[PDB]
Amino acid sequence: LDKSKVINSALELLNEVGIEGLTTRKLAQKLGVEQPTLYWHVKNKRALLDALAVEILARHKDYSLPAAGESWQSFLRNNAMSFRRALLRYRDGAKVHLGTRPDEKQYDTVETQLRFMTENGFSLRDGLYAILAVIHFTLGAVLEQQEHTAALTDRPNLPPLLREALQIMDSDDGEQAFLHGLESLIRGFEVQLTALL
Amino acid sequence: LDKSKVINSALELLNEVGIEGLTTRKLAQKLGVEQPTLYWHVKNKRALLDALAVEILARHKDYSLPAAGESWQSFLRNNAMSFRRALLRYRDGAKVHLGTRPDEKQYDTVETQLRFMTENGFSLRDGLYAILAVIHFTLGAVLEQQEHTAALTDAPDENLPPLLREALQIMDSDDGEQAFLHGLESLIRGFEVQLTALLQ
Ligand SMILES: Cc1c2c(c(O)c3c(O)cccc13)C(=O)[C@]1(O)C(=O)C(C(N)=O)=C(O)C[C@@H]1C2
Ligand SMILES: Cc1c2c(c(O)c3c(O)cccc13)C(=O)[C@]1(O)C(=O)C(C(N)=O)=C(O)C[C@@H]1C2
Ligand SMILES: [Mg+2]
Ligand SMILES: [Mg+2]
Repeated sequence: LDKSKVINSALELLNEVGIEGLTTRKLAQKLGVEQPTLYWHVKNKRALLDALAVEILARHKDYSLPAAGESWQSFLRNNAMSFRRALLRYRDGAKVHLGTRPDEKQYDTVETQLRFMTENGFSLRDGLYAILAVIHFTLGAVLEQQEHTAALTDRPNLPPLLREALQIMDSDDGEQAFLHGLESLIRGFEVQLTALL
Repeated sequence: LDKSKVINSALELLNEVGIEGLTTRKLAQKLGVEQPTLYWHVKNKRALLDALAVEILARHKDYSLPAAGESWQSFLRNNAMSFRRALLRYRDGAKVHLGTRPDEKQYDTVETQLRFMTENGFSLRDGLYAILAVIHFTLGAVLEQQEHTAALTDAPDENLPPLLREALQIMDSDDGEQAFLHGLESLIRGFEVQLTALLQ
């Protein structure tokens, strides 16, 4: 009857109806309380969504900080893949994350990641841009995957390249395509960092 | 009614009520026709969104094919920039695009795009993965842009640590375009290194 139990109902509802159907009204029903009483703990849908994003990563993003000795390349790769896996746990998990900014509970992690970059030859700006590029790529890759599978519920002799392309994409959940683009980002950051020197 | 009529009012309604608010019931109302009349044009919201996605690129994605003698680098950069502009045109445009596949009317262009990549020494697979990476990154950047601004009215926390404070300062300084162009160019430089790694 608090803030934490809103969150655990709201995760269940999200999986059931998705982000669109996750309303203040519907969550109150599922909890069996009035709408203003959810407010004491989860103000509105934005605050609720913000809380859900944080909880999803807290539970299911099991890599955030570099290990002793770890390259920034490896740090970026593991962070991106872990974030992807976490977004994929819940339905519309990536939609939930869109437009959120770091929460008070994540500040020390995020700061350590930013510091790490600056310690590995990046300017704060460039270290940040690299991280945001990895985050944006992961968000779009997952949101495309998540939405395409959803859309097959409703949607019903090809050119040789496109036919081959489609077979390649349908081979898995997008993972190999993801890992390729992720490495390309990393390889590009490396070139840029070497360039500057 | 006919196709352009349905499409023009759908796009207008998208700007009015956004993707969540958009319903075939409200489009029929707006068009002044009964439900089954529209049904035979758009069977549901998923069909409507598909039709909108295609139309938005048809009208506002001004670049798709490379000029004679244009580099693959430039081709990728130009497709992304143009894709982003088309997505920025209408409310929730990046959300409308999500999940779709190329339409039969886009097949000829896509095949030409894939072949061009193979003509520059990409395997079909790696050319595909390059194009998808640029698309995905562009969607995510745009969606993050369209969504953070959206939630603006829903004071900077005094407990913000310094790199994070400054980082958030850096991000707000513009509409996301600087970060987007840096990310796009990182992708392109990485494709280059990879293509060179193999083609050596
Ligand atoms: C480093 C940084 C990240 C994120 C940001 O939003 C940032 C931002 O808005 C400004 C400056 C830096 C940011 C994330 O959203 C992120 O997904 C995140 O929060 C967590 C995490 N909580 O573990 C990550 O591990 C990766 C990402 C790091
Ligand atoms: C090659 C390919 C593209 C796209 C896809 O969605 C694909 C997909 O979902 C599966 C397999 C291949 C895809 C696009 O969305 C894209 O933005 C597009 O359609 C157009 C375009 N219409 O001009 C492009 O110019 C580039 C992109 C090509
Ligand atoms: Mg984020
Ligand atoms: Mg697409």
